[PDB]
Amino acid sequence: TEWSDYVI
Amino acid sequence: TEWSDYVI
Amino acid sequence: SRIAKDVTELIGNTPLVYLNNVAEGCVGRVAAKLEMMEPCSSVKDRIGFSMISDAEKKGLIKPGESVLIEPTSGNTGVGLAFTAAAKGYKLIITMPASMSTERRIILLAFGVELVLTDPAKGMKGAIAKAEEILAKTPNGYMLQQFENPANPKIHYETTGPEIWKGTGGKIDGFVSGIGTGGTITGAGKYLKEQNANVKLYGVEPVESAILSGGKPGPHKIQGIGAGFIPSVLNVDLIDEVVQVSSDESIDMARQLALKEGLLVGISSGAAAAAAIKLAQRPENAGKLFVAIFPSFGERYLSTVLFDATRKEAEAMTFEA
Amino acid sequence: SRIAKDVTELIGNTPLVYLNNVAEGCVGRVAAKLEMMEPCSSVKDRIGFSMISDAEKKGLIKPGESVLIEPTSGNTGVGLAFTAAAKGYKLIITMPASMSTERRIILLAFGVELVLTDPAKGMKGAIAKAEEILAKTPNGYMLQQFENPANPKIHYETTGPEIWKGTGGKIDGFVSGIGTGGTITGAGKYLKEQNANVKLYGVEPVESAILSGGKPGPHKIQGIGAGFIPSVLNVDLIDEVVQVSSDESIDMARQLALKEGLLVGISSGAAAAAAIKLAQRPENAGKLFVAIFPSFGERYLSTVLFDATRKEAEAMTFEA
Ligand SMILES: *Cc1c(COP(=O)(O)O)cnc(C)c1O
Ligand SMILES: *Cc1c(COP(=O)(O)O)cnc(C)c1O
Repeated sequence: TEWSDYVI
Repeated sequence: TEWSDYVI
Repeated sequence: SRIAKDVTELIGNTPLVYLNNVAEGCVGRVAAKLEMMEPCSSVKDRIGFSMISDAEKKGLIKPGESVLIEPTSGNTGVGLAFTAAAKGYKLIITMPASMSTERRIILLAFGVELVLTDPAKGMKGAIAKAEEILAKTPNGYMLQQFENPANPKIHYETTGPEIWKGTGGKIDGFVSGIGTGGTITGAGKYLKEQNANVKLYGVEPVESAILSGGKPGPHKIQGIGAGFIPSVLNVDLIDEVVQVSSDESIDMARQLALKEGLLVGISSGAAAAAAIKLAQRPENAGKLFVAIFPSFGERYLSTVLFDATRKEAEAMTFEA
Repeated sequence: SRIAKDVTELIGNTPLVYLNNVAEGCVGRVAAKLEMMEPCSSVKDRIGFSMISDAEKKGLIKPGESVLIEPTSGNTGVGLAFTAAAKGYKLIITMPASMSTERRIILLAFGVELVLTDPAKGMKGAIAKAEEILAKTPNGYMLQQFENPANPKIHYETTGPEIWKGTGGKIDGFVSGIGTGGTITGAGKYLKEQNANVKLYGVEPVESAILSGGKPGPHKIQGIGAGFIPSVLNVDLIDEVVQVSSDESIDMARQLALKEGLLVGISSGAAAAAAIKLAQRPENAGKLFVAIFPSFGERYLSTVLFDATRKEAEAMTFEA
């Protein structure tokens, strides 16, 4: 789980 | 209860 | 261009846009005055400032001294709020506890001192608590949007002119949803002075059509249908009262988003609906109608305006 | 003035406002470019249109024929959405099911075809599903905001010029939060061509400060900190990378509302915070810094930006 929870 | 639930 | 001294200099001067595919069948032409583009998404950003400003100028209030008080579970709360914040005024807002959470988060964010009232007493209870608070407060000052002349006066000074100059003076009709009446009365009066032929169409709920002999009642078109004739409203200026149902307005508001890319509040669907009906009357072929879109639809995500899409959004699961 | 043909002609030309009491201690001057005033509250309303428009012009897409596809649980979804709605394009958006309800209600309202993906796979899973859908779709067309040149090109054509002309050409620094990088890269390049002395300051999360040698990680500043260097970003144009924490940004965002009457998104608190720090550096006395406020704070009512005021709002009972 590589944090890829960005909001763009 | 006289309806006075307006949103202004 | 230049840089605004502060947020208050950003109020007004909202854009005009033509309604294209929702206006199908119109021989007339409909342009929407996007008040949803105000600093805080609604037309009240105008009177929020005006009422404050007019009191300051009349020396009735002083920042950090006076305590602004006003009963309102509507856009007036926000309008006043952001303006009180920028100017440094303590603001107290009263509203039925009923009013959904999201509507408080915003006033609080601006440092508003919120006072919820008996949800069963509606705005009547909010108004009481407000005056009760006024009585208690030493430097208290209640704005009273339905009584305050600074309400329509601002629309006569800005909104109206803006429309006149934005339409090239070619406006034939002005469609306005009536809440306090400040917009239709202020802007209306000005347009009328420019061209006596400019017709003003007021819009009210078919469920609370009091200006049409109707008895007051409950409707969902937030922003209008106060169930009584406000002091600031000048019914003599109104050329015709158009009635729209909550359903019509909601459907229109939904068409405005899907077909026009305009995410408007339900009251905007109201004016849009009325404006279009008028624009479809054969005798009005070639006429320019300017309908006011009071607020942006994102502030009403919890309301019935999105019940459909909302249930759909919660019911959807993820795809793998 | 004139009337917009449609909502798309309403994009851009956002206002500039001075930060007054939040900028206490600054010898420099800070002006905020309110992208929160875009038709749909964010800066993406710009690239939403640009990317579509550029494809149309290059003949790559046709309304009602092409199917726009893009993975994004951010403002780009809305930007594209409202623009696709107005232009008549089917839009498919992918995003982790995690993304709160409210963020779907809005895309759906515009007729967006939403596809949620495994919340555990974050945007990586959303991106997959998107390409999977692209493969399946005959006239499918993925925009790719991090790859698409139309992203920064629009900021070079509008945002940049707007700032240059709005500041009177007196801008000394341009503070921009970096998400895709299109803004800082597009607008930045232009300003630099007008005045080579204009310094560009990029802003990233201290928790995911990759442009500063940092390793990517999770932060709360929605809109930036992608955890990787986007193709559209031109790091050579960046004069300095300023880092801000989620807490700083949140506090600033909150001060902007309380003291300035500016209800901004957390990423705006980021740029505001950075811009102010820079403005406080003695050597920058007299300098004009323009920081971009990417979005309006009302779209983030559920997020951590309002946890405080939010809990307070739910915990409050009514007064009789
Ligand atoms: C205030 C308001 C109106 C009506 O405007 P008035 O100037 O009060 O007549 C309509 N819709 C909304 C959402 C409003 O807040
Ligand atoms: C896109 C976005 C940004 C950053 O802008 P870029 O042009 O992508 O660098 C910042 N904040 C929000 C809320 C955004 O949506």
